[PDB]
Amino acid sequence: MEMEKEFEQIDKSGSWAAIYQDIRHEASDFPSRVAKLPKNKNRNRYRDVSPFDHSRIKLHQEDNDYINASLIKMEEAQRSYILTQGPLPNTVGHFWEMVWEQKSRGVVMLNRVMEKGSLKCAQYWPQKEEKEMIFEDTNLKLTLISEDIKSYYTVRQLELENLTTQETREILHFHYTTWPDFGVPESPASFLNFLFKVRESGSLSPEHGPVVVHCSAGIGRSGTFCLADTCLLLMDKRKDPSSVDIKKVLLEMRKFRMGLIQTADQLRFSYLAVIEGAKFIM
Ligand SMILES: CCNC(=O)Nc1cc(C)on1
Repeated sequence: MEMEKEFEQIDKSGSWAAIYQDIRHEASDFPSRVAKLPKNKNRNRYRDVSPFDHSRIKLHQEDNDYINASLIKMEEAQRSYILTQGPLPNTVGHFWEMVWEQKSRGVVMLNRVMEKGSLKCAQYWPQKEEKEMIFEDTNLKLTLISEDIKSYYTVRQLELENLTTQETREILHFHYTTWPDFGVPESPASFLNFLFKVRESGSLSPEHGPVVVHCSAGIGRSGTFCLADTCLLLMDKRKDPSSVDIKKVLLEMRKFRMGLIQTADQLRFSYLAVIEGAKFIM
């Protein structure tokens, strides 16, 4: 079926939970043996969210190459994304090592450091220009260059220096700051505006490594971001845009990381975002 009328049909019939459970039943199951090794317990935020072995990002290190991060490679859309958990106190150096080694231009953050009164990720970037951060375990230096605070999101320019080689690179930090503590946004307008700002920066384009996107676990809000982006790109590429099937795209993405889209409300919000977005593109 088309999307917008499939949407109203699920609303009128109140069957979002059944649609979402079907997706959960059909989703791929691949091994995640490296994630579960005892030496990696303090590298995982949640025991039930792990990268598959076949798609995990490897650190370029011989001691321990493990990070909780997955490469999502969308062949028809010609887009790739790295989805990862919010960094932990003992993985902030690994996080920036990955950014460096994978040649990423942008980092997309969809959570606040504290939500619901608890810490959802480490404070992994510097908040003042004159107070830079040094990651001694991976030999990197990170400096805040500029910060632009808007009503729904903040954009930061950062400099990452590899202290071994003295090479430097400019990284863009796109921080969506207004996702509510509970539920999903009432309108997709600010989330779509944010997606378009990431696109306009070059951070999603083939001349760079894959964008790094995270929330707390790296599957819920993060899944919503890449699902909406890929569906809108396919609608521009194909002769028949109404052939784009959001459930099929989601199942393809779940071949590369488990659990993408965590609730039936997140599924409905993803439909809404693609529907509204497709009208603005034209
Ligand atoms: C339908 C032909 N035009 C476009 O698709 N325009 C755009 C704008 C953005 C953004 O994506 N497509």
